[PDB]
Amino acid sequence: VQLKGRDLLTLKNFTGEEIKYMLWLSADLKFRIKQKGEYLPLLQGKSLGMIFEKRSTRTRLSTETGFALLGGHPCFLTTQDIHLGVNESLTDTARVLSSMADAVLARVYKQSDLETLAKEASIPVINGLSDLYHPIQILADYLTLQEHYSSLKGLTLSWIGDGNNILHSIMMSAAKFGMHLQAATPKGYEPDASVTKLAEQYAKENGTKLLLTNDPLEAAHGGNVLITDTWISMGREEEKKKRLQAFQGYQVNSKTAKVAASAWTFLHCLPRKPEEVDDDVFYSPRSLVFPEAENRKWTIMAVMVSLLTDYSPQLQKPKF
Amino acid sequence: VQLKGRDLLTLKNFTGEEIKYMLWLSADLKFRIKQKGEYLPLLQGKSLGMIFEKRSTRTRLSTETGFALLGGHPCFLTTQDIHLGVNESLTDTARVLSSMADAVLARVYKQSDLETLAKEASIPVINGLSDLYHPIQILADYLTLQEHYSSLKGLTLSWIGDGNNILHSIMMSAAKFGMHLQAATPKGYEPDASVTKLAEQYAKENGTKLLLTNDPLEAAHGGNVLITDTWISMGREEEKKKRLQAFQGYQVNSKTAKVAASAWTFLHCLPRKPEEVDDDVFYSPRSLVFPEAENRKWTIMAVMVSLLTDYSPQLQKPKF
Amino acid sequence: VQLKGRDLLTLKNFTGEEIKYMLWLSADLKFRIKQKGEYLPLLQGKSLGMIFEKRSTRTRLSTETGFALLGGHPCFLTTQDIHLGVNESLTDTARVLSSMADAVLARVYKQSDLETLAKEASIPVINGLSDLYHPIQILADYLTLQEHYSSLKGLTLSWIGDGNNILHSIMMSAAKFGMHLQAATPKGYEPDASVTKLAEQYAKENGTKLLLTNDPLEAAHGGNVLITDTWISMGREEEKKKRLQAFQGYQVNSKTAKVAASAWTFLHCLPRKPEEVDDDVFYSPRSLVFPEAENRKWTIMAVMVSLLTDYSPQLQKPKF
Ligand SMILES: CCC[C@H](N)C(=O)O
Ligand SMILES: CCC[C@H](N)C(=O)O
Ligand SMILES: CCC[C@H](N)C(=O)O
Repeated sequence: VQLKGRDLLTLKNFTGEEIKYMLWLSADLKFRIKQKGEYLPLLQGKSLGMIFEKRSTRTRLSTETGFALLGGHPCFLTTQDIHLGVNESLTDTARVLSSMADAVLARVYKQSDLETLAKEASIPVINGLSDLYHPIQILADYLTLQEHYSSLKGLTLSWIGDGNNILHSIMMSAAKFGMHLQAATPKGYEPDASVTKLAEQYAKENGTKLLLTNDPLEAAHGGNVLITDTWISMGREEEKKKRLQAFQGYQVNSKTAKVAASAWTFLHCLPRKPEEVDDDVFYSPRSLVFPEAENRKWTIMAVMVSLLTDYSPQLQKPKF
Repeated sequence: VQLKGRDLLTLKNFTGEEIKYMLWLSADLKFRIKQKGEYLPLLQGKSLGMIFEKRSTRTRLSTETGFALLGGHPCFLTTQDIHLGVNESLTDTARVLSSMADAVLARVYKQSDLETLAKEASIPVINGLSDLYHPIQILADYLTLQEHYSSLKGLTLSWIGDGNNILHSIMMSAAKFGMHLQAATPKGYEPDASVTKLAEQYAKENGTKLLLTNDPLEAAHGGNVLITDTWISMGREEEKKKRLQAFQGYQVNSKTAKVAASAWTFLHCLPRKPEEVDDDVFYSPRSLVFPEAENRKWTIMAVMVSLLTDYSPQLQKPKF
Repeated sequence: VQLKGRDLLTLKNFTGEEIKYMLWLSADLKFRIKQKGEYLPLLQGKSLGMIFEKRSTRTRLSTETGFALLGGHPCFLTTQDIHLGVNESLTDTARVLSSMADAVLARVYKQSDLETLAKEASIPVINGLSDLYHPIQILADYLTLQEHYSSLKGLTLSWIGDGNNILHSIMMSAAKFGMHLQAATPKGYEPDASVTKLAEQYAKENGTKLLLTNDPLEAAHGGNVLITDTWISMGREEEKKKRLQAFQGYQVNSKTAKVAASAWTFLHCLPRKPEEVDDDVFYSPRSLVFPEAENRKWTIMAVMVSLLTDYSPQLQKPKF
């Protein structure tokens, strides 16, 4: 209902209804702007401090361009802070940003940094991507889906891959929408029960289904939208030179799609990586790989517009 | 007449009338904005993806500032793509840009990259400078000239220098305007007959004159505007340690200006380089070195406004 | 009264009345924008060329965001010029900038560069920070003060620290406002009498007081606002490994505050540096460390708006 000033570190602390709103706004903006083509200065007179711990181009591009499109001014900062060298405690740095940008999209290596960064700033902080989550992404993913099926009502998502931030986010959000989760990670990377125990709790209070395993073609069974993501995040070399060959046996391909439902569709946050998917799937007109990618922009805008304005979506809320 | 959505990779595939229009628009914008001083949000709500294979500051500055002046948002990308490292085929990268920026000004090392980049994107791509051409530059050059002589009607341009992208562009365009070309390159760097054969063809269907040689003071004979450009593009070291001493005997100076016509004027895309010109010429009030430089901005704007808007030039078309 | 087009290299050549105006405008903008919350496109259609000899993040952030907030377009340039490599004489470079940005905020290592850069450009040049001054900073400092005491009328400032650009600027300006200076630098770093001789002259024609010494707790005596700043600017290593231990005996702390007046307050341009101040002072609610920092933005805007517009401050001038 009201999101202005509410920083976004992860969907966990977010009522489905809230997330839904965002998506709505996203959809409002994408249409009102991309479809109807009008100019929306919602963000005129506002500045976004984008902190990038690691070169994350794509995200920026989208963000930058997005924040700008609404007439805002995206300010790009790399390691001028506690990312690379930094001589001051970010517990101060926040102050500055609190005075300069009126919102911060940060992409850091540790959630840890985020909460502090947030709790130490009179400015809403946005999880541009942490080691534990990636809200704004699934945010788009969902939007994308909703657009394709025109309802997230009760579709069952299918996760094939290692247990990273993404999957997590899904968990912290799939159920809120009323969607079914079907996770599948190698007996080595189950996601810290800390969260899963949570997802199962969300699923209970929503009536959604949830279950996970180590066998893919069992998570991508009745899957409406099967989702995957590289397991080789480049975390090491020894931890894949033979470690991620114990991770072998996943490489989502049509062999999977087959077991998948009929409505079946495919998601992935990019980039490519022939390791966990063949062109067969990835390029199948059933994969919303690119539209997913696109939406990142519309979502992030809405997100901002969400926390920086009193706006209010023109256009009837979509059916979720 | 209509240019919206038409990407610009080189004047080759461009009716003179079309180029003229651009110039016109340029002149419209420069006046309506720089002379009358009004603000023109033509580019409000639009974003430009500027890809720079190599640090090309000047060009950017102009572009950036230009695209911005019209209320657009220039997005600056370096090697986050298939310029330096890149893990994905640009045949996809284009997709992203097609979704993010609604136009791309790229400055690459190979035309090759450009066409593909263009043919693989629902977005107009602009030759920010390739190894084979440099449209937007001569574009300004021309504008500059037109301004100085108030007509390109039938002046004869004089080329003294190696046969690079620039000269090429001129070729692919001088005649369209009805101007005479007088090229002069060392018996080592004649421009691949592939293009010249073309220029001679354009000259035939326009009635313009065209001829080239290896003797400068013979190309800069009746020359109205003599144009030159560094031969030392920094392509090598061995290919100039003695190779470009076989290129000796050009260094355009007043000795040239003398043989030049009376209306005579001087062009050069910068930067300095005492190798192919003395301050005598370069700084002569007859050299439009700087105004040339300036125009880059007005032209590029028009170019954008050309492909991104339905605008329509207020102010009577200039006499070309 | 009129400042448009007047470049700002240092408060020296600036009537107090002029500086005051700026501050006023600053205060006008901060209020009209930050307090009343309206959007002010004063800088729409204008571009700022920001040259940074050395990575100066903070300053930029503020500037960038500021110039943008007023609807201007900040253009960020690093060493694409005579900062690092540069192949052309800046005496030309200026020309370009004169054609691209319609104003330049430069942060260089030598004043020297600035005057030339300025005298060679039909564009106002702004001292983003030189080795000799730092106008825009004290500019904020003053603003900050004025806000806290609601008058600079006749307070006595207290300088404890080495004799750098900052102190200088204060000197070149404190008296113009009618404030008392009380400098204190180690018997090794008195500021070149060249300037001090000047400050004493300004103090004479204003009736303000001025005196300096090498004993801190003697400059921060009746001090209303005591100001300090790191002595370790990182100029060397040998020049501090034992050289700035001969600089020992300053480290402004409450022991100082005590001798300070009652109205007493504390200033510092950041960053931290436990060498010349303990958290005791620095974090005392009597320190305007952060507000100082913030103001940098409002001031710089006003500065720009000052030299780029005919604006005119809505809201009664503050009492100085
Ligand atoms: C309207 C923006 C206000 C914000 N505190 C700023 O930094 O300017
Ligand atoms: C009006 C801009 C639309 C463009 N497809 C975009 O990336 O937003
Ligand atoms: C209104 C801006 C004019 C400036 N000479 C420019 O570079 O465009």
